[PDB]
Amino acid sequence: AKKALVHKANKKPKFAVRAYTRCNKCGRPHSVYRKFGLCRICLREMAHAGELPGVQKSSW
Amino acid sequence: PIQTVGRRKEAVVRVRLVPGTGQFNLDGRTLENYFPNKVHQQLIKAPLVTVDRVDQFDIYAHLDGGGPSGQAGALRLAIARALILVQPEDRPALKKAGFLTRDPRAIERKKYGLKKARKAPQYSKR
Amino acid sequence: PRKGPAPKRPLVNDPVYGSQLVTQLVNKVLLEGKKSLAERIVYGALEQAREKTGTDPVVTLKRALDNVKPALEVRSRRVGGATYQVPVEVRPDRSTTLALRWLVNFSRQRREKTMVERLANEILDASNGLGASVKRREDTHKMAEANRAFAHYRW
Amino acid sequence: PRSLKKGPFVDDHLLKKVDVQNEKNTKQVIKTWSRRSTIIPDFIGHTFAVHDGRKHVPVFVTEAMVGHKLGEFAPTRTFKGH
Amino acid sequence: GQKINPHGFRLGITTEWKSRWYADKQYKDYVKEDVAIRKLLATGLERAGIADVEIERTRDRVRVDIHTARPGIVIGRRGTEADRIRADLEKLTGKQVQLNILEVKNPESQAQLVAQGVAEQLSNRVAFRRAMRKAIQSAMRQPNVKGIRVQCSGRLGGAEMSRSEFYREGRVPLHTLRADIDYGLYEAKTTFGRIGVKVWIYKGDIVG
Amino acid sequence: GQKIRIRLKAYDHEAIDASARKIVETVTRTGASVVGPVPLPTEKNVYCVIRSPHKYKDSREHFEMRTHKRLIDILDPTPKTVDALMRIDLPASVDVNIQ
RNA sequence: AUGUGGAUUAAUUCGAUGCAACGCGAAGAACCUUACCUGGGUUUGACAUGCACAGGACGCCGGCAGAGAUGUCGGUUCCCUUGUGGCCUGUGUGCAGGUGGUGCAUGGCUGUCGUCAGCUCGUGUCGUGAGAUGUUGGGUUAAGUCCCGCAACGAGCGCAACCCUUGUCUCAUGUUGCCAGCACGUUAUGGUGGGGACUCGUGAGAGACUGCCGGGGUCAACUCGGAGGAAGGUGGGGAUGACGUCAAGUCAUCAUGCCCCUUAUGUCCAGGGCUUCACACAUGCUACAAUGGCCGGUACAAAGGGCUGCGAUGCCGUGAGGUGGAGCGAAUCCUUUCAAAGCCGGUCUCAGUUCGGAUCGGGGUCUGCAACUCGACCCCGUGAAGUCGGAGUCGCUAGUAAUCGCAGAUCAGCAACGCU
Ligand SMILES: [Mg+2]
Ligand SMILES: [Mg+2]
Ligand SMILES: [Mg+2]
Ligand SMILES: [Mg+2]
Ligand SMILES: [Mg+2]
Ligand SMILES: [Mg+2]
Ligand SMILES: [Mg+2]
Ligand SMILES: [Mg+2]
Ligand SMILES: [Mg+2]
Ligand SMILES: [Mg+2]
Ligand SMILES: [Mg+2]
Ligand SMILES: [Mg+2]
Ligand SMILES: [Mg+2]
Ligand SMILES: [Mg+2]
Ligand SMILES: [Mg+2]
Ligand SMILES: [Mg+2]
Ligand SMILES: [Mg+2]
Ligand SMILES: [Mg+2]
Ligand SMILES: [Mg+2]
Ligand SMILES: [Mg+2]
Ligand SMILES: [Mg+2]
Ligand SMILES: [Mg+2]
Ligand SMILES: [Mg+2]
Ligand SMILES: [Mg+2]
Ligand SMILES: [Mg+2]
Ligand SMILES: [Mg+2]
Ligand SMILES: [Mg+2]
Ligand SMILES: [Mg+2]
Ligand SMILES: [Mg+2]
Ligand SMILES: [Mg+2]
Ligand SMILES: [Mg+2]
Ligand SMILES: [Mg+2]
Ligand SMILES: [Mg+2]
Ligand SMILES: [Mg+2]
Ligand SMILES: [Mg+2]
Ligand SMILES: [Mg+2]
Ligand SMILES: [Mg+2]
Ligand SMILES: [Mg+2]
Ligand SMILES: [Mg+2]
Ligand SMILES: [Mg+2]
Ligand SMILES: [Zn+2]
Repeated sequence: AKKALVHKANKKPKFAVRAYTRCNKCGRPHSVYRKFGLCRICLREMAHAGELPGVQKSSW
Repeated sequence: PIQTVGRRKEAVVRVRLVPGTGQFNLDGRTLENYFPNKVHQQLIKAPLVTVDRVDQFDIYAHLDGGGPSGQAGALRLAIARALILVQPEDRPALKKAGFLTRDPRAIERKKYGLKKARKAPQYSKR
Repeated sequence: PRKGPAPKRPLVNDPVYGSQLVTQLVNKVLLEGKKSLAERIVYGALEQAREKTGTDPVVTLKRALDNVKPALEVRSRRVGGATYQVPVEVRPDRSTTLALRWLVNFSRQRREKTMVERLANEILDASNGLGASVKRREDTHKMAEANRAFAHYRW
Repeated sequence: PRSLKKGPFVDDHLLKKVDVQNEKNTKQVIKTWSRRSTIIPDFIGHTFAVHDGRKHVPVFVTEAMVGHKLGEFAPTRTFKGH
Repeated sequence: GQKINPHGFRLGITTEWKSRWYADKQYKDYVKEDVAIRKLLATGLERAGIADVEIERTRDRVRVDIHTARPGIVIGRRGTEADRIRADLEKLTGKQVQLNILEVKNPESQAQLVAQGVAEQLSNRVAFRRAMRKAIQSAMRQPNVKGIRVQCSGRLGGAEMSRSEFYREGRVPLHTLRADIDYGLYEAKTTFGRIGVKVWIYKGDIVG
Repeated sequence: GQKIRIRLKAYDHEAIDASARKIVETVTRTGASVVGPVPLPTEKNVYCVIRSPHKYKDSREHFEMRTHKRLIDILDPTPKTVDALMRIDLPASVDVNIQ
């Protein structure tokens, strides 16, 4: 993600319609889950490292 | 007081036995009114038919969850178990007939990447 | 089937009459898995045949299956770069099952405008010996007795 | 189609330009950079130069095309066939 | 993909979360600040190996506990690095921030710091041969640890090719959930590019 | 008759059980009637993610977000009991809501 | 309806190209995302930092001109304290800045061979040497799982187990959940006082181990049958990819070595595009009519979502929806008493059809500053191809194949027939 674009997105837009996520660190505008605030690969890596208190693999 | 519970594919049922007449009370309505299916009535009457004590027990049923067939089978199991409880002397014939053996099959887990249950997406080598 | 003969399911019997042939027929004619629809249609057509013929539905069905059940079949085989057919005897159980299959197949593909009546009429025709099922059986027996020559292969 | 309650939408700058033009009675070709501007009866005798991305193409407006957007009459893609 | 990380695979049985706190409304802001501060600390401190970073949050108060190879440079005799870290956290607006230093017992009984050392030796001048030999010997010398496996991937020696070589000794039963595996991963720098080093350590078994 | 709904809501079974045990002991020592940690259905949140970017999406996996909630209806809310509940220090893994 | 090939366009941004890409990287392209094309500004710069010369301004809320950036003006102005810290307006200095290139340089992650059972090491012995034994033969198992003699003696990654769910029972347990047995309701149902006698939801323990018997077996593995039992010979489904191969995918996640731009290939905005088509391929729904279309009555489940969000009753609309707004951070209030198929009653007697609905016109609702290219929903007119299909080819062996539904991920509005 381009730093200039990230900074512009962080800035306050002149219209409310121009608000979008832009996953925080990697700046990926796509494949991001709202509550987490992180994209698919970010979630994968952080969960595998165990940095979030409560996510874990699935087997039911 | 005699109580019993039957479960099959998420079909929990309640039955209370009464030596009075052969009245069927399914949520306040008779068996013929509730689930009017000949296969149902047949399977529900199968245990009493096997034991040959017809028109001697009154049953009140409370049903929650499950489907029609599931509820019918659970009720059959419940009345069979209640009959055994009130008189275990029929154990060897009823177990040989298979009325006292529960049915240990239900909806199974289905895979991620598969449509449902055991389904498989179209698999073409092209 | 590599390990060996697989177990066979314990097919149930029909309580309405007392013959598992009715259960077999309804299972064969099952379309889109509508059991109640299939069984009600089968019972209605059986009653139609009964009122049309004036006889016992079970007896006439037994007559039809007896008349239409084959005893010899034909199997395909290719040897030495050439295709050939061989006749092989068939178990009566499989013969009855395939007879039911042909009954359904020829109860599917005729132009009587109403299949509920048409299946009954097809049953009457098969019982009387003018049916497409008996015609197919005639053709199958003719093929088998024509290819009798290649029976030496025995497979 | 735009809802009647909201009504037609006209850009403020182009509205000011056309108002000045029709008030001064001068009729000239105006460089139009707006594709979302709807047509108004006041545009009956005004010429607008719409931008298609390559060059401002003038268009003459009459009463016939009332109720249609400016970009409808300005092709955006060139298709010469095969 | 070849192998899933044993840490993630065995989270639910043996290893515990290294961060514990409850929130749902400000959960986004909280996770943002934690991941930020973690990245900033990682990029700020490189001289001294840091095994793990654990954060616990109780309402406004936040406590961070640090494990490092040696505290000499992690905390100064007068508190140089301590005061720099405090000032950093205050700039990040951690509200009430409390610092603690916890020292590991066995320096080379765990994956992270041995990985750091191997990366440093590979980067500076040391050959991967001697690097693996010394690392394996030092890890073995400790009685508690039983199995060690070290893998190095990337460009080795400046050759225009990728060499994937691994050396194994002792226990590596990743399929057995009961086993205890320690996982580490760090990247070694060099003039020609980047090299990744991965190490697995087995430490006994747990019943209960 | 007044009742206080002490809401226990955490992620880990061990943590929630320990917090419940501590609450029961505190209430028993202070001398108040508590029904106990009545089990409640556990909300299940399942999320699906792909293996890696740039296709290879046929194989997936799921992550759950375990949330265990317990009901604690305490009768006779003694001032001493409420004060003790305020002063009790619990781990960050457990958050208690008083309503 | 989506994705690609092939042709145009100034652009249709780039990558992936049989198995192992083609409802792909796009879990939501009108601005943004876009990096493509035209045009207008811009400069040590939209955004950080250290060195010298200029300083207390910077930072901000509004009027005017403009396609917009932006230019000019109206209102406030430092917190410390004499050294300056914070911040940045003009000159540069290094330098920022690049979705520009290089997955034939790489880190990490991922797909297939394949959930196949194979793959190794220590000592010894043999030959000179590249090497062989262990890993050979017989029996048995889903398995390098095991037994028997053999220059072999041992060990390792794998296989099974330990983890989740599902099949039963026992104990603990009663609210927002249920009612055995008692009272109040009297049409609204445990609704209300009461109660663990069972499910109900979440804690502990037991239960399958060839457990026992008969025959085959080298008296050994292993196998058939039989009794008890819920399960009989890994009960069922899962988490779980040994060394390696395909220079397999990913510098368009992120980081990373080298080359390239720096007054541009960086940067802000106005309109257009990624939805273009004389054709082709792949995946899905609708069907091609009676096992049915349509109309009226009518009974059966799961689980999850809900704060700047679900939305009750009531009123007006055919219906999109308009007013209103109880109950809710949620076993409580909404997602209808969660229904569809199912059962009963009536029409159609096989038609290019009362099946079937696309295309093209005339009227409205909803979210959005902005619905023509380019969204979705409601009403009407329109009535096209299509009668089981060519060689070829695909999935499926028990709750299995077929058929009919419900909720969620991205989301103000949807391309939602895709995915879970
Ligand atoms: Mg947006
Ligand atoms: Mg994103
Ligand atoms: Mg494919
Ligand atoms: Mg295993
Ligand atoms: Mg499609
Ligand atoms: Mg392309
Ligand atoms: Mg394809
Ligand atoms: Mg292709
Ligand atoms: Mg797909
Ligand atoms: Mg663009
Ligand atoms: Mg675009
Ligand atoms: Mg490139
Ligand atoms: Mg490439
Ligand atoms: Mg092979
Ligand atoms: Mg020698
Ligand atoms: Mg050999
Ligand atoms: Mg060999
Ligand atoms: Mg051997
Ligand atoms: Mg081998
Ligand atoms: Mg093995
Ligand atoms: Mg009760
Ligand atoms: Mg391999
Ligand atoms: Mg390669
Ligand atoms: Mg290559
Ligand atoms: Mg680069
Ligand atoms: Mg680089
Ligand atoms: Mg360059
Ligand atoms: Mg540039
Ligand atoms: Mg722009
Ligand atoms: Mg596109
Ligand atoms: Mg459909
Ligand atoms: Mg209305
Ligand atoms: Mg209803
Ligand atoms: Mg239509
Ligand atoms: Mg139509
Ligand atoms: Mg329709
Ligand atoms: Mg046609
Ligand atoms: Mg037709
Ligand atoms: Mg063919
Ligand atoms: Mg959306
Ligand atoms: Zn991300």
